[PDB]
Amino acid sequence: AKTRSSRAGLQFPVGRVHRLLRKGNYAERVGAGAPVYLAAVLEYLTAEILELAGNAARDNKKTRIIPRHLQLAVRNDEELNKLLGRVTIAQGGVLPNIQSVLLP
Amino acid sequence: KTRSSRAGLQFPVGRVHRLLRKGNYAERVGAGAPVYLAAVLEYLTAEILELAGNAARDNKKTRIIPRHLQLAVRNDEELNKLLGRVTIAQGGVLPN
Amino acid sequence: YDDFMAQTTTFMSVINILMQLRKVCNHPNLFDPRPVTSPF
Amino acid sequence: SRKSMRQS
Amino acid sequence: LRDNIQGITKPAIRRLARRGGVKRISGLIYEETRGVLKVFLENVIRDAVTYTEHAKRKTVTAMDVVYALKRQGRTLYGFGG
Amino acid sequence: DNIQGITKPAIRRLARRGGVKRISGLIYEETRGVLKVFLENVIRDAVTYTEHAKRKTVTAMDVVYALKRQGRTLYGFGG
Amino acid sequence: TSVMLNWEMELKRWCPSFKILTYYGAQKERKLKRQGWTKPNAFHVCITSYKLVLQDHQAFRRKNWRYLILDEAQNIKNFKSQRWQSLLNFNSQRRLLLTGTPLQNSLMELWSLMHFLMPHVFQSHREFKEWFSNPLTGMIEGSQE
Amino acid sequence: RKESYAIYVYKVLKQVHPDTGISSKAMSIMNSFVNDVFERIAGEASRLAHYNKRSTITSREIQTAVRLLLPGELAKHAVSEGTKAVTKYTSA
Amino acid sequence: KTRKESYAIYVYKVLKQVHPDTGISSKAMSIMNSFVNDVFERIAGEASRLAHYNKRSTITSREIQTAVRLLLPGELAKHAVSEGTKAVTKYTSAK
Amino acid sequence: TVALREIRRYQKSTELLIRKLPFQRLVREIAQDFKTDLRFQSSAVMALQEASEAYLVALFEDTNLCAIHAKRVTIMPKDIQLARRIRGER
Amino acid sequence: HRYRPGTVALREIRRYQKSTELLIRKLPFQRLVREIAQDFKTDLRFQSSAVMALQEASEAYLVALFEDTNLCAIHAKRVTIMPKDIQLARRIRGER
Amino acid sequence: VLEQFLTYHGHLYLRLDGSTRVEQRQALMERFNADKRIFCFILSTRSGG
DNA sequence: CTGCTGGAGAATCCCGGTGCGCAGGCCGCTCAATTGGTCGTAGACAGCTCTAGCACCGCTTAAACGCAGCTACGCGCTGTCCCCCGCGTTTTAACCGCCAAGGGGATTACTCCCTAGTCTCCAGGCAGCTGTCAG
DNA sequence: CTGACAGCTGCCTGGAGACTAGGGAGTAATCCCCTTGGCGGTTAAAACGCGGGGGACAGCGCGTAGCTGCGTTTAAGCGGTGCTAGAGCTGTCTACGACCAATTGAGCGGCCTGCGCACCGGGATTCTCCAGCAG
Ligand SMILES: [Mg+2]
Repeated sequence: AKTRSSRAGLQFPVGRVHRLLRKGNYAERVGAGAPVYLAAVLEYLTAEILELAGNAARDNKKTRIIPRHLQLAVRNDEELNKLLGRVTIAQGGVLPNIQSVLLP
Repeated sequence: KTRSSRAGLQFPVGRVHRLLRKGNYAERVGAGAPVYLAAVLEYLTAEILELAGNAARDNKKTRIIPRHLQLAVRNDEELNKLLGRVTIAQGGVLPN
Repeated sequence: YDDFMAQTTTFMSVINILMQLRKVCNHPNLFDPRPVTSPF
Repeated sequence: SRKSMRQS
Repeated sequence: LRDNIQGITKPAIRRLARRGGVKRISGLIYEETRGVLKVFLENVIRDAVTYTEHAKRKTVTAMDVVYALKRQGRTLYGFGG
Repeated sequence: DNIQGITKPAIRRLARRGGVKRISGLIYEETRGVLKVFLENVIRDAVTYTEHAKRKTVTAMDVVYALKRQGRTLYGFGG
Repeated sequence: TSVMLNWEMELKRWCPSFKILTYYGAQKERKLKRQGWTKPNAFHVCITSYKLVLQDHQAFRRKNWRYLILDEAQNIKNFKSQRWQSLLNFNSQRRLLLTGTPLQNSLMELWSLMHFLMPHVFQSHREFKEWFSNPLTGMIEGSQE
Repeated sequence: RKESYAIYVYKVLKQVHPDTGISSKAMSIMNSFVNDVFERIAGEASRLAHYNKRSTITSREIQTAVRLLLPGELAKHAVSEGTKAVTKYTSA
Repeated sequence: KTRKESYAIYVYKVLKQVHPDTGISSKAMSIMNSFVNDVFERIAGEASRLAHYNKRSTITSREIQTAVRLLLPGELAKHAVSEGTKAVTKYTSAK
Repeated sequence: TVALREIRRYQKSTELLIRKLPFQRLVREIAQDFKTDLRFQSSAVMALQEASEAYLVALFEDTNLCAIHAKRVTIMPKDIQLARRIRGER
Repeated sequence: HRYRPGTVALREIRRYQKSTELLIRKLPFQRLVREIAQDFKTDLRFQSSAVMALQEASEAYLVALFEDTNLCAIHAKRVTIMPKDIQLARRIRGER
Repeated sequence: VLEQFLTYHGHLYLRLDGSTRVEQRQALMERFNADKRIFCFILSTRSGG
């Protein structure tokens, strides 16, 4: 018995994604490769955001990712900022940005 | 006997039921859900049509054109809020 | 006291009834002082 | 152990 | 519970403005901010109360608030869902 | 270079519809850029929709869906 | 806090030799008095209120105190209170609770004070409740012989 | 065969304004509006059902979706109309 | 005491693949789970709408690829499509 | 004087203010980059023109509001930049 | 000693932009939420998590609105933020 | 209510409802111990320290 | 009268140390992936059909561009004056702890029964066509 | 001439009619976790002055760059013609997914325990400020 995630080489669960797609009432039928593709895309997005979050955490001399690191990662990357534009991260704060005219 | 006529409405309760079933909203659709949805849609249609007809009368016309619908939507605050992010083709904008 | 005991069983909790009864036992003026009557 | 080509 | 809008305090609004990057604040900003926050809270709370009433519950859970914010277009992370 | 096809009087007409009284001379390039960005986004989404259907012709429904997903629904072409 | 002055007075009246430190004042004054207090033989006795210990628990918890004296220990009688939880793990070589009424409302207060003093003897509160609270309550209420 | 709400919109207009017509472009606008509000209400009902772990869409879900979507006066009038329609349907 | 499915272990595996040394807090893990759920809902809804538009009764790899193209910005979408197609090719090869 | 009359004339009207052929040429030029040899239905181009004109009118209204807030009658590119920045499309 | 105007404001700007803590006391916000909710339905209980989510969302909204207000104030060559700035920001945002 | 009743009966009294200042608490205590006219001193149990 | 540094006061920053509570792991347990089947059917793919989208012109003519003249206001420069900032001194309210008896009211689990779902058959609502008519 | 309403045609599909499986009510019943009127402290965030520095606001004087009027120059628009790439629709038939028994192991919480992290305490370094001085 070999899991579908192992066959596809991914870390996210293909079977769980298939169950969620079936039970989510999205279509009458769900294709075989759709959960694999969706798991791959989810894993890639998680990898990107976690890489940026870890870079922020290292820049902050911290080993564990806190929500502030995730917020800094999302807002500093233009593509992730566009993807998560209408999203508020709890205990995330804001980017340090003081306008030039206000400076002495 | 028609289900729409039985419910006392003008919208197609049967068609709404078929759309809810064929649509992937849920695996089960109750008996009263299509009736309620048809009633709500009929009420909204009647409201917007009455406002459009009043606007057309104010413009000395006898047919509802998209301009009349645009004016009716923008003049009524609740319908303007409902259709705030909606653009009407050949509708123009309110006088200013 | 009898009115509150009747209202106890029907929305006010047992703690609320308890406090109201304690106030009643203290003095009925704690709810409403006797009016000062004057002409209309 | 994992790197993304988006950051090159 | 009455006249609770004054709980939104003037230093609180000043702190929020400073986090927003405001350098100097006029004296009439506070009432406008109180009104804006009142409106926003009214909308979110109305949606959340509708969500709770649908579930035949009387306790407003965090999931209902998250759903209300998502419907308003202000999806919030970290509170489930 | 069809961006020059959006003539300065056309920009003035669009501004007047919006209740603008006076227009600076540098507004035209800025509004041309804004229209180019908006058109790029909408047309990119429409071409994605057209490709998904294995069609080589961008139908009006594709543009309607693109506008709807961009956050600005358009009435009158979907039915 | 009300007894803070009286205790300082008693310390000065009986043993003027002891270096008495009083933790009253605003944050700036408290920090000014704390300045250079890590040096040995800087203070012998420190007086502070339950409110100050609860609010400044991060500074006091870290230090290795010798004796920990709690005047009017009844403020610790509820283990669910923030004061009990905040003071439970304080670093003190020896502990001494001063009280007038070790029991006030129920035996759970007695367990709370004992646990605060000898945690390794009263590790469980539920077992203590089952052993003593239920039968003694039944006896007083007449539900048990 | 293509389905549209043109007939029902025309019937409603004749009910409310017997002597007032409607143009083809306006009829298309009306069809698009009806489809849009239908889809919005249905999606909210589906989300409400999924959130509450219910396999069936009932009248309660549609009512709650209507209350969530429509503004105040519109929402209350639509709720009254839907309740009246359901009451008439059940009593037959 | 009831099962609550979550992406905690999978997110941790991906984090260890990317950063073997860094860690994540409970609030941050909840935020990541919410982000994964939100992206899943977005892609699934877009795929369902795409299937409905083309009068198709199934969700395939093409629908999800188009959904990813529609949702994600340029480089993100391109790299995500590359990763997804690599995964699907490997899955088909493994049978 | 003439500006107000032009405002009223274009405000009462509903016809498309941008010429059809230049806008079609621009749409096709933009679409050429995404895919080669693309066909467009006429209704698609009409919808694109309607959406573009509505967006531009709304943006011009926001920029006029920004200019009025700056105690100016003329609209300047900084007004467009601030309107887009506040709206969130930036 | 007395710091010149604007320096302490910038210093607290940096302080409050470094941190992520909530800036409104929890009890006043809880009271305000209960007051607002009692109008829609009586006898409603709020979980603590729901109130915390409401406070986070409200603070984020107000921070974003203050950023827009400051941008409005820099426009028209000013430093102080005035109610007209908030009104302009809200009107451009599409509210009201 | 006790203030009203005692004044109606003419009994001189002092009152400490915990809201008085600490030095005023000490002053009231010393006055009660020194002045013999004050018949009663109505108090709140939870107060006084 | 004016630009410059110096000493100083406030403010972080930064290195040790250390308590704490939380993540990451490991362990039973089970339920939902997984594997091996059957078995309808969705659509993949030829193949046909006919629609409209593109490439062309010739004529109309109204709009757009350039040029000259011109003056209305955007902006720099002064002069306020008022009003909000920094900080010192005083208010008060989170908030924390009692004090109590019970009171919801989410949850898990059992049972059980109306009401959809699936299937069948048949007649009516409707898409659409052109004829006709008011505008 | 021209869109829109209507009489009529052909057809798909929604209205009756049956079983019936189960999704969704009743019914405990457990337990957590409060819940709130009245009390009493206790500071540390608020609240209130108030001197004044500087920024908002009101002018003034330009002087020029957007507005206006006129004449070309052109390019949009319209009218056929016309040619085909491609959208729309249909029959076969497989490949593929829906179910369904058996497995079975990967994923749930329960319980623990290092240790990452928050924070105290000197000492270091940095940022800002005016006074007095050099010119
Ligand atoms: Mg004592």
